[PDB]
Amino acid sequence: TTGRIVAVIGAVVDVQFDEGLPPILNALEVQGRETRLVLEVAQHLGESTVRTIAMDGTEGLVRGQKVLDSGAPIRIPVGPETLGRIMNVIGEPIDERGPIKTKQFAAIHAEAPEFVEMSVEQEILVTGIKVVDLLAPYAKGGKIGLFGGAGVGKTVLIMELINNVAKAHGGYSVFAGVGERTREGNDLYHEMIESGVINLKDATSKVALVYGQMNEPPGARARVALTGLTVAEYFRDQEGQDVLLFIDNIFRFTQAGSEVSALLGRIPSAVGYQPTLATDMGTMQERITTTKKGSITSVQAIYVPADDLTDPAPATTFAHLDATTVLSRAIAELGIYPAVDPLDSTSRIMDPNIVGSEHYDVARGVQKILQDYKSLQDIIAILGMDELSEEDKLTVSRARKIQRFLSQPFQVAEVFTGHLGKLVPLKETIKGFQQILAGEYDHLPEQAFYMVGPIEEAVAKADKLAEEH
Amino acid sequence: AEVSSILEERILGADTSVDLEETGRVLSIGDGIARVHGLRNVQAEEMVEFSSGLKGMSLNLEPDNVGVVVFGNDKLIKEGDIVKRTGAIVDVPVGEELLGRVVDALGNAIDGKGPIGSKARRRVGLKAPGIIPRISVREPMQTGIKAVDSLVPIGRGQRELIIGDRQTGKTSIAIDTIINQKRFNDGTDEKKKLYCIYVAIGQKRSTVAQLVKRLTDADAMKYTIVVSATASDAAPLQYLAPYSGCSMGEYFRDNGKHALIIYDDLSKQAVAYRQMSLLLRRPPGREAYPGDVFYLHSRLLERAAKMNDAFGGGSLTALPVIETQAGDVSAYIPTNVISITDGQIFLETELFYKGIRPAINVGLSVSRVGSAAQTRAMKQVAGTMKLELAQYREVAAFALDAATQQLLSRGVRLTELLKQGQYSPMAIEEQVAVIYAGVRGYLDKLEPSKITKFENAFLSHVISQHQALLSKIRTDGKISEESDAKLKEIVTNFLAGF
Amino acid sequence: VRSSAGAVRDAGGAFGKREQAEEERYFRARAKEQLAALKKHHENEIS
Amino acid sequence: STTSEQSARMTAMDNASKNASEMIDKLTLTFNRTRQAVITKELIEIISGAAAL
Ligand SMILES: Nc1ncnc2c1ncn2[C@@H]1O[C@H](COP(=O)(O)OP(=O)(O)OP(=O)(O)O)[C@@H](O)[C@H]1O
Ligand SMILES: Nc1ncnc2c1ncn2[C@@H]1O[C@H](COP(=O)(O)OP(=O)(O)O)[C@@H](O)[C@H]1O
Ligand SMILES: [Mg+2]
Ligand SMILES: [Mg+2]
Repeated sequence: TTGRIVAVIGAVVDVQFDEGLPPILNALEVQGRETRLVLEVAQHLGESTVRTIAMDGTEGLVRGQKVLDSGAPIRIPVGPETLGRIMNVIGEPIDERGPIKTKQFAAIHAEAPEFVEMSVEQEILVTGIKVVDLLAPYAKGGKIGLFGGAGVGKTVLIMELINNVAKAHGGYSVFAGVGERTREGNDLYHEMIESGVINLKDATSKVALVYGQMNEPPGARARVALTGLTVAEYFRDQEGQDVLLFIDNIFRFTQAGSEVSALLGRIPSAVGYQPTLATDMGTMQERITTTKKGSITSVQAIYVPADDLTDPAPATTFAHLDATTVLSRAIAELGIYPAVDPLDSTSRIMDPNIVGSEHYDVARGVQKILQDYKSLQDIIAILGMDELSEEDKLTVSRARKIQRFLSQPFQVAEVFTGHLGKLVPLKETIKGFQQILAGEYDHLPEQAFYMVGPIEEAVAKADKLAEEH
Repeated sequence: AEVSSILEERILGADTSVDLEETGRVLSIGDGIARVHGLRNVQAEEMVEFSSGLKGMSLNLEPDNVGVVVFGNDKLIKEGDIVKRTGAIVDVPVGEELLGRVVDALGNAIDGKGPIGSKARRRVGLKAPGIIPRISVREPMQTGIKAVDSLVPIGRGQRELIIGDRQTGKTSIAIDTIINQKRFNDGTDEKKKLYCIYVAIGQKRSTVAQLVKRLTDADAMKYTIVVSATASDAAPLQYLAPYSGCSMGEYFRDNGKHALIIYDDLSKQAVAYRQMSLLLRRPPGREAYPGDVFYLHSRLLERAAKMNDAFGGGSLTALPVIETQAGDVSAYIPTNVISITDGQIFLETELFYKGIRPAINVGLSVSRVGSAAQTRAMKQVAGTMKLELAQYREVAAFALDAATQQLLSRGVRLTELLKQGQYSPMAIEEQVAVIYAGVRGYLDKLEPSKITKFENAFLSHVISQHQALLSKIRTDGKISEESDAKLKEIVTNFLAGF
Repeated sequence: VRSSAGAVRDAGGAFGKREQAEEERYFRARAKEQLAALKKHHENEIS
Repeated sequence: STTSEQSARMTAMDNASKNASEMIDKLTLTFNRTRQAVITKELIEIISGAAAL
């Protein structure tokens, strides 16, 4: 079918069809563009007009430009040939390496798995990060969230996870960069090429990348998440194998949805958000799931505007996640990195019957001591440390040691700290915290525990501190 | 006599050609927005012209009329006027011909001084460079402020943000950065020369005149462009000035050269865009800003790239300036731009009045590049300085034992070391010398009220007696063992002799 | 509107910084004492 | 000295609690004003968006 642009307002294009209309969500191709501009149908306005969001700049469009109707939603190339490549929302490659030569094209819009496909099994995923493993342990096939404002460590933490889990992970992996700095996209491309997960020579690449960075118009940011999700879904089903899926950030999907809603004629909701915030986010987060045919481990970075965890976007995202690790700025100011908040992070598998009674009891003891420390900090602001009950000073000392011991040096944060990355096995973290609580270290100074791996490294650092005293 | 001769020279060459052009009738003009009827083939965000020679942009393409924004005054456009489409997306002149010229948002010379001899035009609304052209930020962008070059370093291709309240010293940092580049631009190698662009958005013409004369006094217009869209310029001009300046800098970065652009402020481009959008009748959003207010900036700051050596190797640094309200960094535009940019430089009034100038809040100021994009000498010294101030800031709220007393002493010495004046940026080696003297326990003997006296006298002494050592540090780009021993003996001698 | 534990240091006003410093000075002192004791034990346990 | 010191500490704490109570009253009034203003602002934004279609 052939139609005809009749209006262009910002990123929203109104296209008139003389023949039969195209169904909602179909992709239309504008005729007369040097590059490829794809509009996606979003509404039928009557009188044969259809409103659409453009997946590219709408500059140089002329009222009357002919438009072709592809007849299907945006179909991206999928398969093992996309690994090691980069893609747009519309699937064309942006790595300047030639066409993606696949036999399968998958539409980016699909129904979520039905209730009779859900897996109900959970087993810890050991990431090698002390705070994550202890207080908010992850789970294979579960959806992970990384909340936090700007400048707290979301990108560094997600890069660290790619460094650990993806490098030593047999299955494939997908990284969908949604509305993030292009500098970071290039940095990740080159870091992956260096590590070897992306191999430009052979066909041994283990990562497929999709990029919708923040220079793109809202239409492309609102759909690059679906493109990455489609690649991951194919690797889940047809390949019948484990998959990882990293997204950064999944707040730009919501925000990009909000930048066009007012132009599509919808009244806004609570805080300048589209009325369809929860439904639009659900119809996407419900395809990132571990069905009985495959298994997607989804890590999502979620911008929290102005550190406000009660904003509608993060507030709604909370309900779609198994594990959450709420990075906190108030802890990043103290220099504790990663700034994961131990009291504001949770996991579903954090039960004594899934992790064990020792792990669970250590975690709960740590959380309780930190909460007691918070209670005491109010009193110390008036009395002073010198006036506390000789038992309270013990609580404060243990709490500060535990606060420092959760900090850890990453292998990707060598540039900032200059230290060396450490991977701490789960048993070592449990032992370290159980000992710190039990009092077996109430003589070593606090700073001995700052930015070290297992507890023995803290002992060695304390020994060095004493020798050069 | 020759005055009239050169007058005639202009007429002698005219535009005889009259062409058959598409047109439209202004159905309604008011508040700076015209609703043309016709222009059936006008493109989106194309440039149209009015019967009086006044330009405009076709921003809205509705089925029945085209919503045009007028790049200038609006009293001269009547109903039933004629709008001729120029058939060209909005574009601005670019080239080295613009250096030293004050121009308006559309690239028209504003200081007299004749016209611009630009041979090339570039579209304001160009897409940012892809993921492949770029390359990680390598070189350092020398700002001249000790506290910025040491604690929050800026590379070339980075996008720092200078965010603060009104009258905390943001434009001062911008001008110091512009002025400092004089030493590099005067030299010979072209790999260090950095051409500066200053976009002045919403600033009253008096402020821009003061700024231009300040640059002229420091002889810094040889390489500076000033794109002024002042308060009295219609909103469609203040909305477009950042993009014009960014195109003028995109030319440099695309031709293997390095450029620095300073949008000042972006919080006023946001207001101009809001006015435009509200007068085109587009529905408002949060705080009345349109929905596309993040895009507005993200598409603009994403053009500050660092091209790899295959694409010339050129770079374009950006230093957007935001203005918060009573330190409410949590506002809408501040948070958008903070989540867009790489680093930040927080200026605080409580620090401005407490005597710390520049008010840079080193506790919160960040720079993702950090380690990279810092000279080896500065990397060596500023690291220990950063640790010392980090420890000092913890125990600072009060004012016993020798260890913590000396920790506070060192912190205070370093703090008074970081202060600075206006329009007197320092060479990097001089900054290294001062910071080395301060951080190696030398100033711990002096009083903290005399540290400025030291800093100044030490600089004056070294700049003459030990020019050779500074040249060594600059050329070799590190504090070698022999250089360290020298520095040691110079500082030890000078301290006692003062 | 209620109040919760650990709120004095959440506001970050004057009391927050005052409390942070009152804690840091004390624990720097105790760390110094413990490091001295650790050095003494190191020396006394070489043989 | 200890008797007088304990008496003085009791008096000082009582006065500090009284001052904190006055400050709490003032801040509660300010908080209520700000909460109402925020409700009104958000509602007016919604109304303007709805009527500006
Ligand atoms: N390093 C400094 N030393 C002394 N004074 C300074 C310094 N930096 C800024 N000032 C003073 O601060 C005042 C405001 O400077 P500046 O214009 O840079 O701030 P601003 O925030 O850009 O102002 P506005 O936002 O109102 O344009 C100036 O009058 C100047 O005297
Ligand atoms: N593990 C870490 N160690 C030290 N510093 C870190 C760490 N993670 C993040 N940072 C700090 O945060 C900055 C990067 O933050 P980033 O995570 O990229 O921002 P966001 O989380 O908002 O995307 C760096 O400049 C660095 O100083
Ligand atoms: Mg990030
Ligand atoms: Mg200013």
